[PDB]
Amino acid sequence: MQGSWSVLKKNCSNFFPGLLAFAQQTQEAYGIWLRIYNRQQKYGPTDFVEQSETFSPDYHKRFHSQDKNMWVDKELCTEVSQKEVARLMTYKLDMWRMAHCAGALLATGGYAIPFGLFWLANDTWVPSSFNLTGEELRAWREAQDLYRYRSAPSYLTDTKWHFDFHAYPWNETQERAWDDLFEKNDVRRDPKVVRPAAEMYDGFIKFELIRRKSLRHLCRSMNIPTFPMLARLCNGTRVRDYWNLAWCEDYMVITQRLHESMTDEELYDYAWRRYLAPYDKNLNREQLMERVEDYFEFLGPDFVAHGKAPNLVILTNYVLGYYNDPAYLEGDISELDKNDYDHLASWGKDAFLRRLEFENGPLRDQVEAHTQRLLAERAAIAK
Amino acid sequence: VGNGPTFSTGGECMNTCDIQNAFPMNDRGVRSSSPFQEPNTAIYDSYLAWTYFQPMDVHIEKLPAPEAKYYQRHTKKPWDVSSTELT
Amino acid sequence: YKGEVPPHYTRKSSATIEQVEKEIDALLGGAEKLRKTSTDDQPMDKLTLMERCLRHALWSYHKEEGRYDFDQIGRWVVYTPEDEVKLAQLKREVEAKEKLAALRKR
Amino acid sequence: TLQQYRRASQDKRLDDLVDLLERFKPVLAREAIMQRLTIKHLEGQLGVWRYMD
Amino acid sequence: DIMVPSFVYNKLPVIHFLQEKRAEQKLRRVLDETYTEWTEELDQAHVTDAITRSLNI
Ligand SMILES: CCCCCCCCCCCCCCCCCC(=O)OC[C@H](COP(=O)([O-])OCC(O)COP(=O)([O-])OC[C@@H](COC(=O)CCCCCCCCCCCCCCCCC)OC(=O)CCCCCCCCCCCCCCCCC)OC(=O)CCCCCCCCCCCCCCCCC
Ligand SMILES: CCCCCCCCCCCCCCCCCC(=O)OC[C@H](COP(=O)([O-])OCC(O)COP(=O)([O-])OC[C@@H](COC(=O)CCCCCCCCCCCCCCCCC)OC(=O)CCCCCCCCCCCCCCCCC)OC(=O)CCCCCCCCCCCCCCCCC
Ligand SMILES: CCCCCCCCCCCCCCCCCC(=O)OC[C@H](COP(=O)([O-])OCC(O)COP(=O)([O-])OC[C@@H](COC(=O)CCCCCCCCCCCCCCCCC)OC(=O)CCCCCCCCCCCCCCCCC)OC(=O)CCCCCCCCCCCCCCCCC
Ligand SMILES: CCCCCCCCCCCCCCCCCC(=O)OC[C@H](COP(=O)([O-])OCC(O)COP(=O)([O-])OC[C@@H](COC(=O)CCCCCCCCCCCCCCCCC)OC(=O)CCCCCCCCCCCCCCCCC)OC(=O)CCCCCCCCCCCCCCCCC
Ligand SMILES: CCCCCCCCCCCCCCCCCC(=O)OC[C@H](COP(=O)([O-])OCC(O)COP(=O)([O-])OC[C@@H](COC(=O)CCCCCCCCCCCCCCCCC)OC(=O)CCCCCCCCCCCCCCCCC)OC(=O)CCCCCCCCCCCCCCCCC
Ligand SMILES: CCCCCCCCCCCCO[C@@H]1O[C@H](CO)[C@@H](O[C@H]2O[C@H](CO)[C@@H](O)[C@H](O)[C@H]2O)[C@H](O)[C@H]1O
Repeated sequence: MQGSWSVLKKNCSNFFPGLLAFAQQTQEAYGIWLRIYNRQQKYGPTDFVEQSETFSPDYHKRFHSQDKNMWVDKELCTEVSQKEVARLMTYKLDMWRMAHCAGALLATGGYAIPFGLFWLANDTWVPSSFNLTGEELRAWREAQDLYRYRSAPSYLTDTKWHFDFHAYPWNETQERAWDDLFEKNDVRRDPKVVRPAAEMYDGFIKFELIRRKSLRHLCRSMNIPTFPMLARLCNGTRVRDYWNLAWCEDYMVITQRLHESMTDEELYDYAWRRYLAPYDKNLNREQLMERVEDYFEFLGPDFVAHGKAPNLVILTNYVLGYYNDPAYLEGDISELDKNDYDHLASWGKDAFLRRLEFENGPLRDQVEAHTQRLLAERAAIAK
Repeated sequence: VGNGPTFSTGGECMNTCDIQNAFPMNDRGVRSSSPFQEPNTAIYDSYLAWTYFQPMDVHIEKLPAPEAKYYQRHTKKPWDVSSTELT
Repeated sequence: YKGEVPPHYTRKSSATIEQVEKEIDALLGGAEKLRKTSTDDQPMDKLTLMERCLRHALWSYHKEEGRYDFDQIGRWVVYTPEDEVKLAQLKREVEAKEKLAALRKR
Repeated sequence: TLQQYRRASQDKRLDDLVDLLERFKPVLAREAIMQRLTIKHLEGQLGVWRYMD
Repeated sequence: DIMVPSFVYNKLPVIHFLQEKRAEQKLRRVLDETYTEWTEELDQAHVTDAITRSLNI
């Protein structure tokens, strides 16, 4: 979304109340994260707690492993509720953006003020706490959705093009899954048909081998600040933490069937944090429930059985596919009755163009026959 | 017929290019220079062979205009600039 | 034998079978000039496939309802020998019950 | 009694037929658009920008 | 202005062909899933026989 003066005034008015709310949310989220971190350190697997090293097979560069460095706390409901987890995730996003802004301020001293003016004129990178009314929150969510629309198609195209240009599926079912994974949001994708693509891409690229450009695109699509990007293992850590929290919350909800009892607005927010339900679509409860159930089905029974989600790359592609709107087409069909090269009419046809029209026009067969007969006669005369 | 250009070919002979299958083949066996169907496509042999399509007056059964609902997609975004506007 | 009345299903749309048939006829009428016939063993066209699917669904619905118009059912629904066999059974049952009525009325 | 039995299935079939019709209509629209584009292409009055649009 | 446009132009035909094939594949899958359902209903002869048993014939 482009900056505007109205948004600038809105953010300037709510700057200090927003900061105070952010501080209170910081205290609450620190408490929640302390609880979660203590639980992870106490009951976490040895590999997860010790941060086992996984290196790529080509350049031996360490990155988080989905199986080892990600753990789902099935018994987190006892200590932390689902709402607390959602609050922590939202605060993590807001704190990331605020931390980037504060780092810029510290780095550049008082010279960041005009850049702060540019920042406050757009709701893309302002914390949610800066909105003190429903309309402001709606505009902020619209800005976030616009950023997601801007970023997701590039990530999807990167993934699809790289795979399709460097490899092909093994069997027909994998082919169907791959083809149907990247369909536009206007159509509904069956998670059962699409799931095998997760295994296929695990065969091609796991989350531990994700490239830095693809990571940047994914972070853009997840409203995570990317400047300075730095090493791929920082934003990668951010993504891992966010999706680990999301998976914990999803396991809690699935086990306790909280989504059915969840209210309309809370359900919509839950879907939004999963990148499933844009606000501009004005979805109803039926559609939200359908998409949430599809997400759970895509996770698969193995998620509940062992806490192992499918490949994170393919999962991100699947969820972000809902932001891949059909390519826009505006204008009546009658516009196709016009002509594009009228300005060339005055030029006419030169000798070469006239020759080409004569040879390849309706009289082409006659000219070809005459030319071939003449050439044959000349060749016979020569011999 | 007019003197306007057509879909660009880059001086490539579509009967031997690496993406030849993407160009439909007509009855005469000459692959089209464009994704469309061309009846009078030809090949010329200079130092290198090149495919050429000569526009001509041809009538095609025109399906009646559909409704705007079934082909218009109002997904335009502020950053989006059409190819015509870019041109 | 059947069991019990199945749970109610709500039309997510609303249109009569007559309206649907009229819409199908209108849709297929605009492409008549473009539509081209071909040999049975030759590959089919988009128009032919759309017509076959639409007519198959329509006539299956009609036969389920009770409009036993065999002339069109044998065309737009018969694709397997099993279809022909079950149609023959249905055609004998229907035309036998009709005849028996006249005998039992007279 | 049979009607009460063959009612929900008939409704689902009717809805599926309507959905199939709505799914086929865009295909015909695209075919018409391609026909018009081809018509303009054969006349040498089609720019690449128009085709992409 | 020059390079990216030229490569997009080069891309267009292959993408168009692949998308046409994909649409034809979707239509083919739609057609292949159509089967005429034949349901079996209790023969009325048994009903008539039961009626006779009720008649005590
Ligand atoms: C005055 C001197 C200045 C020097 C120059 C500085 C120049 C600017 C550089 C940037 C400096 C920092 C700016 C502030 C950032 C905010 C604080 C912070 O870390 O937020 C957390 C957050 C951590 O991010 P993450 O990805 O979630 O972390 C993953 C970890 O796994 C996270 O671990 P976890 O998953 O277990 O979760 C833990 C989490 C759990 O906690 C929570 O969830 C609760 C929330 C806690 C964080 C709250 C942050 C709030 C931020 C906003 C603050 C208000 C702003 C208001 C602005 C308006 C004011 C009017 O808590 C944390 O986040 C703790 C992180 C660890 C501490 C980091 C701080 C170390 C430095 C401070 C100590 C210095 C001691 C000096 C001693 C000197 C001795 C001689 O920070 C960021 O977002 C990262 C910074 C982003 C900008 C990077 C820019 C490049 C930096 C390059 C630096 C290179 C070295 C320096 C030389 C530079 C030369 C070029
Ligand atoms: C009070 C407040 C609260 C407290 C403070 C709180 C903290 C605040 C600070 C933190 C805020 C963070 C968030 C900021 C967000 C906004 C960022 C931004 O700028 O957005 C674009 C922003 C508009 O944002 P937007 O409309 O919302 O669109 C956002 C979209 O989402 C579009 O998004 P996008 O992603 O597409 O845009 C991104 C775009 C952002 O960039 C831009 O958009 C470009 C902006 C400038 C464009 C200028 C165009 C016009 C040029 C005019 C030229 C002069 C004309 C003639 C003038 C004649 C005058 C008489 O690209 C980048 O991000 C590229 C980053 C490049 C990084 C460069 C790093 C270099 C490192 C060097 C290498 C080091 C290697 C290591 C070496 C180690 C050695 C040991 O651009 C502008 O507003 C343009 C302003 C132009 C001003 C006028 C022209 C310049 C005037 C200069 C005056 C100089 C006076 C002194 C002269 C002295 C001479 C002696
Ligand atoms: C036709 C001609 C037209 C005119 C042409 C003009 C001539 C141009 C010719 C040359 C052009 C190419 C130059 C390339 C150089 C080499 C670049 C390179 O190697 O980069 C590698 C690498 C590439 O970056 P990346 O992280 O991979 O991603 C870059 C993408 O653009 C990230 O993209 P993204 O999409 O992933 O992220 C989008 C979005 C995502 O959103 C966010 O990330 C959230 C918001 C983040 C806000 C910023 C957070 C910063 C945190 C702290 C960073 C570390 C600080 C270190 C300590 C301070 C050192 C100064 O981020 C933003 O929107 C970034 C906003 C930045 C706005 C500022 C851009 C520069 C405009 C000009 C202002 C300065 C003018 C000075 C000269 C005039 C003075 C009168 O650079 C870095 O790692 C970044 C290091 C940045 C360090 C700080 C800057 C150091 C340079 C000196 C600063 C001097 C300040 C002076 C202040 C005023 C004094 C009076
Ligand atoms: C205006 C400010 C100007 C600032 C200038 C200073 C430079 C820029 C400042 C910083 C800028 C911000 C961005 C920095 C890069 C961030 C990279 C990143 O994202 O890392 C993430 C990464 C976090 O990811 P992680 O998953 O937690 O861990 C990484 C994994 O291990 C990764 O796993 P992996 O599988 O990748 O494991 C491999 C990993 C393993 O390494 C690590 O990751 C561990 C951490 C690094 C360890 C480095 C020390 C190693 C031992 C050194 C022993 C030296 C003994 C010498 C004895 C001499 C006795 C006479 O990497 C390596 O193996 C690399 C080893 C280093 C090789 C160095 C080769 C140098 C060749 C020199 C050639 C000749 C030079 C000229 C001639 C000189 C002589 C005449 O960050 C770190 O681990 C540490 C980051 C540290 C950042 C730099 C801090 C800067 C502090 C500056 C203080 C001084 C300021 C002076 C200012 C002056 C006035 C202006
Ligand atoms: C207007 C113009 C004004 C003047 C401008 C003057 C310009 C000077 C020109 C010369 C500069 C050369 C350096 C260019 C840096 C940019 C390179 C780049 O973007 O490449 C993209 C490159 C391409 O990646 P890709 O193709 O996307 O993916 C490939 C891999 O997948 C990627 O996977 P990955 O990320 O896992 O693997 C990479 C990562 C993997 O490794 C790790 O994760 C482990 C990290 C280990 C860190 C070890 C640090 C050790 C520090 C020891 C300090 C001890 C304390 C000493 C205290 C006392 C002394 C002070 O390792 C690193 O990249 C880190 C290497 C070590 C960094 C050392 C700190 C920066 C030094 C910069 C100065 C160098 C000399 C310059 C002069 C000579 C030039 C010929 O991506 C990266 O490398 C990403 C990280 C970039 C980090 C460097 C930039 C940080 C921001 C700079 C902040 C300071 C700004 C100062 C502004 C000054 C303005 C005047
Ligand atoms: C400038 C620096 C800024 C830093 C900002 C971040 C600070 C974070 C502080 C977190 C403190 C957590 O507090 C710490 O938790 C761990 C894990 O439960 C406890 O750890 C305890 O239980 C674990 C798990 O059974 C044992 O492996 C460990 O031996 C034992 O000490 C520590 O006893 C406690 O001190």
